[PDB]
Order: sequence, then C-alpha cells, then structure tokens
Amino acid sequence: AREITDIKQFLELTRRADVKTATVKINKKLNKAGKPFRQTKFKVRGSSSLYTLVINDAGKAKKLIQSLPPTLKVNRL
Amino acid sequence: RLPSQVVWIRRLRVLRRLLAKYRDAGKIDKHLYHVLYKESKGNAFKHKRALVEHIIQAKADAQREKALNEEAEAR
Amino acid sequence: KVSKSTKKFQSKHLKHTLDQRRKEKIQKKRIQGRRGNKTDQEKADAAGTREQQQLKKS
Amino acid sequence: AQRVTFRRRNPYNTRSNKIKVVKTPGGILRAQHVKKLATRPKCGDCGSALQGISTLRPRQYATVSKTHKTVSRAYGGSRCANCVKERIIRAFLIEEQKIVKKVVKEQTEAAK
RNA sequence: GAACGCGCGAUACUCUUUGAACGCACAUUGCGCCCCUUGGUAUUCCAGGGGGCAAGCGU
RNA sequence: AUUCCCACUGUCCCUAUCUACUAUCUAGCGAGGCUGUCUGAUCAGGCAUUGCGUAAGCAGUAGAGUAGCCGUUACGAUCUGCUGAGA
RNA sequence: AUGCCUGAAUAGGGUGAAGCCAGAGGAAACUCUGGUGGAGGCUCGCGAAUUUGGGUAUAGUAGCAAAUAUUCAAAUGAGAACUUUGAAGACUGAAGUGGGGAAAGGUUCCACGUCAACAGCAGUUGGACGUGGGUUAGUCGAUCCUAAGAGAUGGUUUCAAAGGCCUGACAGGCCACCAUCGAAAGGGAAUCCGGUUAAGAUUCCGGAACCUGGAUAUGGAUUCUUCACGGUAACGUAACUGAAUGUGGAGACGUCGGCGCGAGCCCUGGGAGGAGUUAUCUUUUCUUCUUAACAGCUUAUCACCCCGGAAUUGGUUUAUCCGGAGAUGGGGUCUUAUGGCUGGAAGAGGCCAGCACCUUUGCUGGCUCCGGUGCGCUUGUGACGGCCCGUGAAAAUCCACAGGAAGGAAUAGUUUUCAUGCCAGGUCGUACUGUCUCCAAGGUGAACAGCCUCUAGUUGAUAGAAGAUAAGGGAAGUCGGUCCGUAACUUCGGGAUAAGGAUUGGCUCUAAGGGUCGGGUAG
Ligand SMILES: [Zn+2]
Repeated sequence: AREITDIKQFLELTRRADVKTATVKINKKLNKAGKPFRQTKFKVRGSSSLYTLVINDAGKAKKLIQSLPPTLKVNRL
Repeated sequence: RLPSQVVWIRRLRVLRRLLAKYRDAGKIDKHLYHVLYKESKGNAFKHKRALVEHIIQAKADAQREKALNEEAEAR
Repeated sequence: KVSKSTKKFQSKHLKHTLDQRRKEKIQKKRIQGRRGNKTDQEKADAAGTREQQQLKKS
Repeated sequence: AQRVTFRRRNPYNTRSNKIKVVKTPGGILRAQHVKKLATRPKCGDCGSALQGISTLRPRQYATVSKTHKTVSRAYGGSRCANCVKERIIRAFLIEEQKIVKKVVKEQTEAAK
C-alpha cells in the first residue's frame, strides 16, 4: 500500500479508465493539543497498489468529496 | 548479588566519565587527567568522593611544596 | 535461571561425558606408575644431540 | 508464554532456517523465518567493504540502477579510492623508470 | 515377467506404465532437443496434439 | 591394609510393637509442638510415605519495638485473665 | 582399525595462567601487595576409551501380562465400576502425561450404524467392524547446483579426428577440455494477516504484496543538433550506449570469551472493563487493553576524506592498544543492519453491556489508552580480544570493473541499469501418527537440586471383601562389626570557586561580563 499527500494525484487516480470504487473512512481521533477531531482517509487502488490520502481538515475533506466524479462509486466507511 | 566484574565496570565507567567531564570543563588539565586516568584504572580510587578529595589534596600539595623546603630549613 | 543449552546438555550428554572422564582418570592413574610412557620431547632430551652421542660412544 | 516452532519442512537448527517471534494483529505469538543477511561488496585489491555501494543479495542487484552499485570514479564499484590512487602512481612511476632505463641503454650501446 | 486399471487395455469380462527396453536420468511419474500442426489479442508469448532422437608434410 | 584407645549402636543377651507391601477368598478370563509449602490474611485445614496439656475470641494500660507532640493518636510481637481449659 | 563429505552438539559450578594498571623494597634483573584480565593435559556433579543424523570409501490350577485414586448425581442403553455431562479428590509441572517436524507407517484422520471376532474382566467405547467424506501452492519442499565418492565414453581425460561460435558485396579465424549420478539438514527468486470445516490451510475465502520471464507503448533524459553533471576529496544522481578479450565481488565457510544495541518473553505503575473472596481485615487475587508480510520518509558504530602538525607525550577500552607510515582537535562522506513516524489498519482481532426468538436468532452501543525497569531467559547483530589451522567445501546463480569493436539526425536520430502501463507462471508432496530434532511461564528455594502452581493435557493400569522404635549391658554375635544487639560506611547526576541555618560579603594578576544616555559658571 502507498500513501499520497497530493489531492490532485488522488483525483487523477480516480479518473482513470480502470477504476472500481473509492473508500471514504472516518476516524475520530485526538491531536497533540488534546482536542479531538475528524480525520478522513480517501482510498483508491491503482494498477497494483492501494493509494491512501489522509486529511485532518474537515473543510478540505468536504471539498474533495464534492469534487469526486459523480459516476464514481464511493464506500462510506 | 552483583558479581565483581559488573561492579568494577560500572565504577570504572563512572570514574572515566567524571574525569572526562572535569577535563572538558577546564577543572583538570591534560597531564593531571592522564595521571588520574592511569590511577583510576589501577583501583586507586574507590568512588567519586575519593577522586575529588585526591584532586583537591593534590592541588593543595602542589601549592605548598615550593615553600616546603625553606619552611623546613628555617626551623 | 538455567539456560537452555545447560538443560539440553545435562539431559543429553552428561552421562557419557562423566563416564569418559572417569575412564580417562582411571587410565591415567593406572599408567602413572608404569615405566615406558614418555613424551617425544622427553625422549629427544634423553637421546641427546648427535655430538652428545659421539661423546657417549667415546 | 506461548510456544512456537518452525513453519516449514526443515525441523533442525540449521543456518538455512532461523526463527523470530512476532505478535500478529490477532494477538498471538507466531514464528517467522528470517532470510540470510546481505554482505557488503569488498574491494578486489585490499578486501575492505566498498563505500557508497548498496548491500544486497546477489540476485537483488539486477533490479536496481547502476548508480546504486557503482562509484563515478574509475574502477568505481570494483576497487576503493586508495587502491586506484596507488595504481595510478605505480603505473606512472613504472613508465618513467622504463624511459630512464631506455635512455641509459641507448647511452651504453652508443659507445660502439 | 511386473505395476495400475476395465479375459481385456481409456475402443479396457485397439493394446495404459514398464520389462532384452532404446533421447537423458531414475528409489523422482524428473529433465531435454528436433519437425509438422491447432487454439488463445499474436511475427515474438503461452498451451494442446501428432511424429521422432539408444581428413592426411600416405603414394 | 592391620592392630590397640574413647564414644555409639537390636550384632548379641532377647526378643517385642507399629506402618507399608505382600499373601487369601469372591465375579469374569484362563495356561500438643516444630520445619518447608498452599488455601488473599486470622481461624480452620491439605501436602511433604506418622515430614520431624491450657482451645478460638476478647480484655489489660503491664508489654521488644513500629508510628503522633517537645501531659499526650494509633499499630504492637511477647506476658497476664477468662482456662486443669479445649479436644 | 583407520577414514572422508554435509549438518546438530561441544553446556554449567569452582579455581584463577600469560598480558596490563596503581603501589612498596632494590643500582638493574627482579620480588611482594591490591585490582584487572579470562587461559588450560586444572578441578566438580606399547596398552583402554573417546556424542550423534544423512551420505560415502578403504485345572477352573498357576496366574491377571504390573504405568499410582478414585467418589457422588444424572443421561443413553435390554444390560453401566469402565460410555457421556456436571460436581468432588488426585496427577503430569515448560528438562510435561503440552504443541510440532525428518524418517517410517498407509487411511490408523472425520462422520454415521454395530458388538460376530479383537483391544488377556466387561463394554453401549475403539487405531475393531461396515458405509461414506476428506489432503487445493508462481511464493512451503522436491524439481536446479555441486560435496566425499560413484560411474559412461576412448581406468576417469588417457598418443581419441570428442565442439561451439564469429567474419564475409565456400574461404578465413577464435577457444580450449569433457558425459552423467550423488543432499526433502549443504548453496537457493519471490506471501503475509484475519476468517473458515465434522475432518483442509503460509495451499481455500477476503484484503493486502512480492518474484521471474516476455512483448510493447507513453513521459523524461540523451542540452546545437550525436553516449549528462556536481564536490579539493571521501563521494552524490531519476537516467546518462559499450563487442571480442582479461579480471573483481556476493554465493563462500574454524572455535571460544567479555562488552554495546534491537526484538520476543518475564517483572512492574496509573486508568478503562469483566470475574473471585469478604464472620473480621484486605484501595484486594485473576483476566482484556494486540498490530503481519510489504511500502515511503528519516535514523550508524566501523571505515574513509579534508585542514592541521604533536614530548611537559597525549587519546583511550571491562580487556593497553594507537599516533610524523600523521595522534588529540575541527569539519565532512558512506553501508541501512536496527530503531522512530506513516500507509497496510481498525474496517481486523479482543473485552464488555443492552434488545430481538417454540425457528440461521443476529442487531445495536461503548472501551481497546499512557508509562517504567534488567549480572533476568530466548534470539539476532556490531566492534574487538584469545586459541587452533589448508588464508578454514565446491558448484549453479547474480552483479560490477578494465578494454575500446560498433552504432547514432532534418515530416518521429541512438539508448531506454529513470518512471508508468500489459500478460503469464506447468508436474509431484500436503489427511493422521511420529531412530534424529524444534518451542519452553511463575514462586520458593535464598547452594545445580528438590517442592508448588499458571496455560495445556490426564484420571490410563480387571474390580469387591477380609522402614521405624525399644529398659540394662555395649561386639559378650560372627571366621571376620542462614538467624537476635552494635557501630562506621555505602548509589547516580548536576554542580567549579571557603562554608551551607546563618550576620554571606570571600585573594593577586590576567580576553569578554546586555544596549544606550548624561558633566559646571561667565561673556
Ligand atoms: Zn582497496
């Protein structure tokens, strides 16, 4: 499995011809400041690997979710 | 309980570490450090207090030997 | 705490090791008093050099 | 306090099969066979480990680039730096001595 | 002669694996090479089938 | 290896008792105390091939000592009384 | 008797050899004292002996087949001391009565039905009988390679015509050397976790990933048009052509000792759950709080490089070794073994609580967190030191280096050890048991030992009934008889500066000791 920090790379991954499904996973976890927050993992598998994008920002995750292709199947959790 | 080798190793390591710390701090010069290193390798000092006391007594005796000779001759 | 190697050796090899040690001790004790058991260096020392041998022959 | 054993056919304590113990995500202790460690490549003149060259198994070298198994200097990947320097100096001095010997010979049969 | 199968051999109440036994090995159903042909995207790949492999300082 | 001295002993005078095991028949077949350790601790018990006479509990202002102040919390072995008791 | 090849093992306790360090005696040599160090024909539990697997040479009588402990209730069944469930008692006690393997066995594995025979009583039980079910691999082995040795060809490469390759609008040229067999413990490309059956698992299912071979496409580089740069250097890189020929590395290699580091186990604190005990005391005893292969970033002792030039000799290990053949010191390069963070991954696994049903009867909600410790056991690893000795088996396999053959440009030049993308992986073993072998908790012991228990296994073995002590003498016999009372001490760091309950202020000289600003009366 691979991790990617690039949002547009993830979007390019989800835009290819051989894309099956994308998984959106939510984790309720605390940061070093002690205040808990919501972390979102976007997972899509390419040719031979599973690429994961981890976002600790809620607004960015919402924008990325709204920017996903409308013909792409998305697994919630 | 603790065998002889382990106690000796800990004692020698702490003695060498203290000697290096003193030499770096400027309290002990190169030559006194070398002499004290050789002495501590030879079981001359049994703990840190003995090393410190030997250092200070050596400093006092170095201060005093120069006048020792005339001090004894006058009497 | 006993080590694994000690347990294995004591379970496997202790008896024959002790027996061989006993046999070696017995043989050494038996041949200690016998006459005719010397090392090669001792035999050479008793033989002497060549010049010592012409000295002895004379 | 959970006891583990070999996971393969070999039941003997041979150098080929060696076991480590790891705790799996299932919460249990399990055995894992460890491969033989790799050996650093050695210089062909003095036998010291080559600097800047990756340490891999013999067949793992075919799957990496040339920059991971070579040095940009001459004989890089075969001989270390000091050996190459010695080779250069020795070759130059040998050639110079050859020149000197040839000049001396030309002088010595120039008499007749 | 033997092994495995349904007197017989996958056409089994044509002739499997062998055996003097023959491509090489063999206490293994292990390893090859050559020619034709067929199929799966196919000039390269993969597989199936058929048939084989015990010159001269002379005149 | 042998001989004398002291001490001990069922070797003996001189045997006796207990435990375990064995032997026999039947159905079938068939030639109070102590050491170590464990029940969380007391109490009460188990094991270690018998392992080798004052109960439990409570009280005292008496009590080695642990723990509060410069007359005084608390814990407390041991001792005393209920107790020739308890079994 | 002597061997050879490839593996396993060569342990523990005690003692304390060279060498080294600090002292005292002596003009040296040396000799004592303390420490260190960890060696051996050292000890402890002509001759004999000298661990081990695979391969390979020269009368219903004797009696009960002997492995201890059984008891109560219920179920099945014609029939129960022996079958099953529950309760009690007891045992193995990690060097097991526990879980696996090689060889060997061959269905003994699982289910259903049965007791004619067998399991030396019985039996409703079975390693029995009858009928069925069961063993799934690109990644684990064999298959490949060679070892001692065996063995074709004409005894093991020998007076053998013993074979492949290259060049060129049939001739020429290059090279030497022998088949094959021999290891499921040697060498070797690559897979992990979770779940799943009556019986199958690194093989099946889900997820995740690697290895080898092949054809190809795209991006990038190959910067004027033609095989790229940087740093004094060690060396760094997204690439960055390389024939014959000649070399180098990995594979690939004795044994032992202490020291350092990582991981698993053990020990342990807080907290979040569940369980036990509670006449009295006990913030108490037990158990859950886990993170795989693989992948990205980062992280090194050693070694090496540059500056520099050292005696008033310094550095330095537990172990006295190193330096003008370049130390101390200052600054750098490298191997990624191994830690850390992250993806895999919480969605898994675990511990709880609640709500549904004469039924596959599964739904929902929480917590799965933060630390400490070591003469501890297991294992891997690094730099050393000691001793033996052929510089310590071979081969398959992969990589690199010298060398300079050849090739490369105007409507897609050459290369593709950089990146991404496509396809495939056959045959045999796999159920079960098991002379050689693997794993291995805690407490007491406070002297290997023995004793007790946790996890896990047992209750198997025909059943019922009925050595110790001793008064007196003392060989007269027989051949012989660790725990209560003292005192001094005592561990790690940081500190400099004469102390550390007092009234703190503390020497001379010698680089710096936060910045800045500010001086009168009169003409
Ligand atoms: Zn070199």
